[PDB]
Amino acid sequence: KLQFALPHETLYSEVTQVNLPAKSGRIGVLANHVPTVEQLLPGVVEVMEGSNSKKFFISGGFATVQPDSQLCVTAIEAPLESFSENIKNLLAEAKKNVSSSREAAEAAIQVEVLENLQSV
Amino acid sequence: YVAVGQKRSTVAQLVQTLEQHDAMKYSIIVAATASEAAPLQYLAPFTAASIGEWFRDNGKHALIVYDDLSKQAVAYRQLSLLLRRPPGREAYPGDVFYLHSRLLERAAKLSEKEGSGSLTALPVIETQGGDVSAYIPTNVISITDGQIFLEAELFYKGIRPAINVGLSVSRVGSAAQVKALKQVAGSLKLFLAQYREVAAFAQSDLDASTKQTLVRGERLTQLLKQNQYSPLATEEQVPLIYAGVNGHLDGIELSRIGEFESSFLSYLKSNHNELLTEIREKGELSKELLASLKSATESFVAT
Amino acid sequence: YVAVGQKRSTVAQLVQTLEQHDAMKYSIIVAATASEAAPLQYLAPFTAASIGEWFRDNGKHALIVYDDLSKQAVAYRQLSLLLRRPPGREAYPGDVFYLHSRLLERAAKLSEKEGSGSLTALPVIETQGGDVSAYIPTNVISITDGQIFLEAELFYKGIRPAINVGLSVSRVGSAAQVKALKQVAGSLKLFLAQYREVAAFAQSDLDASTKQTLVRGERLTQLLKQNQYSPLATEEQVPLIYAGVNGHLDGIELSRIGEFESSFLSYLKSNHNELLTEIREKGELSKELLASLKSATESFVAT
Amino acid sequence: GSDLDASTKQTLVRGERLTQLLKQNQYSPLATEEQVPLIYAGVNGHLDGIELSRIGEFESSFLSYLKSNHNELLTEIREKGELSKELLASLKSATESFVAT
Amino acid sequence: AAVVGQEHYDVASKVQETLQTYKSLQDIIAILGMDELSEQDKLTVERARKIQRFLSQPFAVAEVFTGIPGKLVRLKDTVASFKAVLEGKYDNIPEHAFYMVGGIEDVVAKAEKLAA
Amino acid sequence: AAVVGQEHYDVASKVQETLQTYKSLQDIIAILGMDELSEQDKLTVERARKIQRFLSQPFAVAEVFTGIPGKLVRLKDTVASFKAVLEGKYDNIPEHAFYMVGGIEDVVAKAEKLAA
Amino acid sequence: ATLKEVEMRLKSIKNIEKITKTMKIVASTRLSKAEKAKISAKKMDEAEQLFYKNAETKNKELIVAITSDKGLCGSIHSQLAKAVRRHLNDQPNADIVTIGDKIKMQLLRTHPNNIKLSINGIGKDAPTFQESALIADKLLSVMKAGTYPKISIFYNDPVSSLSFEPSEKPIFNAKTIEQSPSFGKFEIDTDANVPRDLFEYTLANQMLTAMAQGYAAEISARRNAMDNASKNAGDMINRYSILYNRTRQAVITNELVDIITGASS
Amino acid sequence: AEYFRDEEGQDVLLFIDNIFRFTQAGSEVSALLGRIPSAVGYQPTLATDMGLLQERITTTKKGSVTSVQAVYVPADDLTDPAPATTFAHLDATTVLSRGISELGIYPAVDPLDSKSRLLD
Amino acid sequence: ISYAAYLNVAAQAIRSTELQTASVLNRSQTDAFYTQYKNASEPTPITK
Repeated sequence: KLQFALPHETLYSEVTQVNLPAKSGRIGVLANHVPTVEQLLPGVVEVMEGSNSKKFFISGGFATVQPDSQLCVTAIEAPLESFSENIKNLLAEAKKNVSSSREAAEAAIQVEVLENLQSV
Repeated sequence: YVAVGQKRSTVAQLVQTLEQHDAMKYSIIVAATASEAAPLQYLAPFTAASIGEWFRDNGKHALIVYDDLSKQAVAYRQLSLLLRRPPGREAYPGDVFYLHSRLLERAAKLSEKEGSGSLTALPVIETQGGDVSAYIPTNVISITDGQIFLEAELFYKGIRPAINVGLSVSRVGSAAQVKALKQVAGSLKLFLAQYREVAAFAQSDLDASTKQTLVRGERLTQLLKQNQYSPLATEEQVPLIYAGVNGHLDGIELSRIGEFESSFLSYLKSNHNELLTEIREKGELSKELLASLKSATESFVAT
Repeated sequence: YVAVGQKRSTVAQLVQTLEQHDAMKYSIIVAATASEAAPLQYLAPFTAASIGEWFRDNGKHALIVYDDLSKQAVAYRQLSLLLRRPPGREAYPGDVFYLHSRLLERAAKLSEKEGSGSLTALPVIETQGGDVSAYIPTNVISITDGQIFLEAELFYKGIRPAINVGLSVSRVGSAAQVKALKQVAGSLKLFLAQYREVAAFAQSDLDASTKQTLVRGERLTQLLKQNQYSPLATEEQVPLIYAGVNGHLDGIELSRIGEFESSFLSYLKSNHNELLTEIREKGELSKELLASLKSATESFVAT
Repeated sequence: GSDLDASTKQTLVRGERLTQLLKQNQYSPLATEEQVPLIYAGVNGHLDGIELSRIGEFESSFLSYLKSNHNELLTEIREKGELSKELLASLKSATESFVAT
Repeated sequence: AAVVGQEHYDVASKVQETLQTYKSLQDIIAILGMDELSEQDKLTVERARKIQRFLSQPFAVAEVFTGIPGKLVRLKDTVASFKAVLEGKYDNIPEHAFYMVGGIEDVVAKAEKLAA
Repeated sequence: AAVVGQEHYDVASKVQETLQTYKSLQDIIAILGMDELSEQDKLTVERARKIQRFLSQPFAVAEVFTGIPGKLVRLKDTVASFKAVLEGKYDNIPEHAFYMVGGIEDVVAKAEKLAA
Repeated sequence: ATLKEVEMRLKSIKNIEKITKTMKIVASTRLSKAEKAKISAKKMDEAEQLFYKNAETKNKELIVAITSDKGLCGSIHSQLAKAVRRHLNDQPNADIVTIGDKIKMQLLRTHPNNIKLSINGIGKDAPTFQESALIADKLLSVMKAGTYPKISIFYNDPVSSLSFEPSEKPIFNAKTIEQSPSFGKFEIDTDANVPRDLFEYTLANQMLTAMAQGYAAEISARRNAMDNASKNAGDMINRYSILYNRTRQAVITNELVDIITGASS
Repeated sequence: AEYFRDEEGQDVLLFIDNIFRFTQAGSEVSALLGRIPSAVGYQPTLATDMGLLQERITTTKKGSVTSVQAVYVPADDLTDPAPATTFAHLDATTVLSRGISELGIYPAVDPLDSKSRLLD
Repeated sequence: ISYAAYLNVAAQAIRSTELQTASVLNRSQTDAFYTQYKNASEPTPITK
């Protein structure tokens, strides 16, 4: 039973397959999956409960299948449809930011976000 | 108009203003000015009243405005104390109540047998420091049938007229209101009441109920401002209030209320001076008139 | 019972009440009603005190209740003002201090040489709004020894009689008290002037120590309460007060304190009225009486 | 219960010291020449830092110090009755010298 | 709005409302403080403090009861200068740079003086 | 200070100051809670609350009426007793202990009594 | 006068009454949002706690504390201040990081060594992940948070909506996470940065929850306080009203005496 | 009323309008008569005059008058001497309220402000 | 950069297409200055 949650709001905290992007590549969780902890990277997340599928765009967090088969997904903020050009313009500005430079890391993260966005 | 204790310079301004507004073609000014002797000042409302009796007796109507009886009181005080008559509260004569009461009951809308006549009256009382407890005010308040309570704070806060309508009361009141204007003003009484209660919540993090009240109330308060010495025709009073009642003014921002008013009036004259004339002549709103009026307001509101 | 400034109707109900309780045979009523003229009212307490002095000078103990000297004050005021004596403070004449002092100081317990007479004077002063700075009340307080201030808020909140212990004193009262009711009730006045202090900061923080006192205090307050026109026996008062003082009212839940009293008295009478007869005649609680009562109180408390 | 900002508390701290400075015991008049220094110190905020309790000590001691060294300075204040540049500077240096010790 | 005309009147009307607002809000500031009090209101409060001290200008006959010489500021100029304040055209000027000085030119000069 | 000595006068100065503060904060105490008092002040208030209670001394003619045995405390003892309270030595025990008792030593003993 | 000085004071009390009324209502409004937030926050935390429970993790010592930046909160500030001092008898050397001006001042007085990091501007707004995260990040950089094998955080748990109890909880440490009895039932990489990441992630996630609890207690406490304020102010109104009324009558009497005296002459 | 009660045996009910204006009127007659006005202006003979009016009103063994009086507490103060004298005479108080009328309650009589010393 | 700082910056960026709520934006805008506290003392209140 999926527990998908954000501090902002709970999302699912039944659900058949959840597809997650993790530092261990991509992890898909289906029924009994051995209990894991995974760092969620900035991500595109798909949740399928039955064949109905809900698509979430996720800002990274932590994922933990619990040993009671409870998939705790916790992340800072999210739907994919809600996230879904102006941002591409911003990201261009962010490329400019890399030139001068925590700002360096920020601009690098903006490039990661550009990839994450490109995935959409 | 009974100018009591009003300096001769002040009454000169009054005379000039009346002539300017072409009103001496029905006015009479009984004048007992500041320097005028204390017996003359004492007898001044009594004298004025007698003039009123002639009109009233003829079955004609008239309005006698005693301004201000508070200074008349002072003159009786001067007389009594100088005549060594026994003093009373606040060094005012013991029978000062008797004097004022005798004066204020002369006003009257006469019997059908004696023909329909009237002598409307409007005494003016000056509050020495907002002291409604003060002897001359308390007495007068008791005698009178209604009060209008003007508050200085409102004046400073730019509400001119500065009537504190909470502390205004009218005895006969809405019984002798224009029937049309009565219809479109039940809501108005309730709205302002709520606006008063929700006033202190405006110092905030606003609740939806309260903020809705605040919008309606603020626009109304602005609407009830009227530049001094401009009276507004009743057939045009009725439309302005109708708009507010239908809450169409709510959208109009506070600054644009003022512009809205005049524009709405010009719009009403161009689009439907038929409506204005109907309001004037029919005198009683009908579902059809109210229907048409709402439509007209909506169109105007869009502009 | 001296009735000054009271309605002839009200007094007629009082008289009938006294005859219902068949109390007429031990009581006199002197009457000076509101209808009765102000000079008669002025002279009304003084005359009554003469009647009392004959009883006192029969060496017999008596009581005179002058209800209310505040209406005597108004009467002397009226008379004085109509005698055109210049007004004093609060318009009560300047010789008012003398008036009350002359009345009050005629009552007292005579020296054994002069007999056993006593005229107990408890004058009942009617404070409007509990004004204990007011001229007529303060003058009486200064003249008298004790005060029995009665608090309206408490009266409303079912403490009948409401005894605001903060404003009730009795300067020599305690050495007139029977030793039984001195021992059993010892320091309870102090204790409930700790209940007063405790509850001051109860409504800041609270501690269990204060709370224990508060639990005792509140429960004691419940014990105080009485139902008007139902008197108690002195003997019966000794155990109830014993119970509460000895803290058996933590042993009774606050709600059931009223139940406890009636039941306790019934228990005592049925179990052993011998004890009650003993404390009644001895008028002191010997070690045996104290133990018998300790035992009895524990016995009732348990059941 | 208003939580003061530091700028207001600069004023407050300065202000408190002035109040302590003013106090004088009954039947203890002072010489104006030696009231001018005390006010100079206070107004130029040299006392602001100095602990509230020992302001009275500072006052007593400061006067003693001025009597000791700058008794020439006091004579001038008596003589000229308006502080000159030299006096202002002398006084400033002296006051500074006595802030600590 | 006739005697001294609509412009003079309007400028003064805005001033009167502004000052009255500051006074009404003073109680709110006393307990509540700057919290549930609007940013807009706070700017009005700041303006009122500026206006309050813009009304402060010395007197020539209080060069002995102060020392700063008074300013006979032309009436038309005062209407204009106060108008500027209301528009917030000089909300970059310190409150104390309105204090005890003349017209707008002086107010700016004292702003510079204080700036140094 | 030239009569009852500098030490007495100093002691009195502090007593007056504490009590004057305590009276001053009576408004705040009523309008808000006593915990809402500033912490430094709350110490002063607690001290003053103690001082207020301490000052009640049973009287010998009152001893009959109150029932509390009278207390006649030496003047030399008094200066010491208040001095100690001003140095907060015995400020560490209840207000109830300070209420209606004699000398400082008596308070200490009464603390033991109260503790039981 | 008597009359005027009474009257101005009575007006003051009236204005105070109105303000305390207003505040109390506004507090209720704010409280609704505060509580709503706290639910979501608590749900989010619980998932992380699920890991820690199954992990059975078991916690120099660091102290972090959370209170309002501004008064009229009630006794939140000082009940926590007292309870920090109590747990500063349970460790005589800990570095207190104060999130909140109100707790900052009080602890700062008692130990002027321990205060090492402090924040300012959190409390004004309702808790936000951004704030919590940045504080967490700063906790790592400035204070080197992982180094402390004990961390404990203080906040006020809003036990009931009429109460607030100052509360603490222990923040788990990365050394601990490694060696926690269960950490192997959970499976992750041997190239895992999972201690250095999971510690950090829950450093903020737990901290935000604590802030949400604290903020809710602050708003709840002020509602209680402002209600009680209204009652106390009301009593003062009644007392000055009686004084006003008596004084008004007295003025009339005093004037009358002058008049009588004049008439007599 | 007394003719009705005494000489026609009737139970009667006698309304008086403002008894404030009864008091006020008496106060004036005194001042005119030159009597020294007492506290808050009121006539020295205030109590006795009210006393006559409110002792004439009584239940005889023939009939009974009963009187409903209207009390307008002057200056909204119930602490003024004239109210005090009135309240002394009053046996019951009926406290009509417009708040109550606004709750659609006709009679307008306020339930928790109506109290009577005839309740027992 | 801190791992959770990394996630944070990403979350702030991620609220940028846009349709977003004010509360989100408020949640993505900081309002604080951390007062570093030396041993009593206190290095500058750097904007957090």
